Amino acid sequence: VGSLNCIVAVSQNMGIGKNGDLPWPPLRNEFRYFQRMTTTSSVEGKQNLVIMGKKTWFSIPEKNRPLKGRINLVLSRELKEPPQGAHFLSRSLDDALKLTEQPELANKVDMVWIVGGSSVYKEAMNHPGHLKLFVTRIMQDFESDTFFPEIDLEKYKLLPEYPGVLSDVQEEKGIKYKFEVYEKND
Ligand SMILES: NC(=O)C1=CN([C@@H]2O[C@H](COP(=O)(O)OP(=O)(O)OC[C@H]3O[C@@H](n4cnc5c(N)ncnc54)[C@H](OP(=O)(O)O)[C@@H]3O)[C@@H](O)[C@H]2O)C=CC1
Ligand SMILES: Nc1nc(N)c2nc(CNc3ccc(C(=O)N[C@@H](CCCNC(=O)c4ccccc4C(=O)O)C(=O)O)cc3)cnc2n1
Repeated sequence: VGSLNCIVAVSQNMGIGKNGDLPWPPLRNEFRYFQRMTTTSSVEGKQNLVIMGKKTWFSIPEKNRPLKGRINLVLSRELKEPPQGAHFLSRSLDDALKLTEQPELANKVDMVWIVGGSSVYKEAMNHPGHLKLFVTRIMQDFESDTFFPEIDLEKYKLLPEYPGVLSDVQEEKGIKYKFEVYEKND
């Protein structure tokens, strides 16, 4: 279909979260991009699937829930039913994908995106396969409580250029960030 894409925004300090929210002021072009990648499908007829954790689902305003133009999928080991507005519940990343394969998720599912969080990016990586890491490098410190799982990066390729990805350092709201994409076929 599509390959395990991971999409994360990192602060220099390796922070991704802080009290169920973002280590930084919301940055709208970074949001538009995020929207861009995860929704956008070439196969016709098919949606992308975004796999996300309990605390990530919840950070996202009710208002944009479930994310417009993507099958929303939630990972929790505690709810019984999936959070409202949210399309599936899956106790673990191995079954999230089994489901894809399952009967109706089959013809529909085009790519699958890992929006996070921590143990989800944690399950991801540690998979043998075609994984591309879409990394947004917020080039500032923000005190955060939740962090990026570190990637043995001698095992990834840093593509200099990616299809539709800005390659020069971007500056919104006095903040400065840059996009890099990583690969691995292990
Ligand atoms: N800035 C960015 O790019 C990103 C920021 N964020 C932010 O970072 C923080 C997210 O907090 P974090 O603790 O990472 O929480 P997550 O939202 O990733 O947690 C999802 C919940 O789901 C469960 N879960 C997670 N991984 C798995 C798994 N592999 N199998 C089953 N259940 C799983 C855990 O809950 P249970 O007890 O249900 O198992 C966890 O509580 C918030 O600040 C959020 O806004 C998140 C993603 C990207
Ligand atoms: N790289 C990258 N990777 C990630 N995994 C990632 N994860 C998060 C996780 N926490 C959230 C919180 C909110 C939303 C959300 O709300 N989602 C909308 C975006 C619409 C844009 N909304 C705006 O910011 C906005 C608001 C008003 C006017 C203009 C805009 C705009 O985007 O220009 C959508 O459809 O995807 C998503 C994730 C945050 N940042 C990330 N960055």
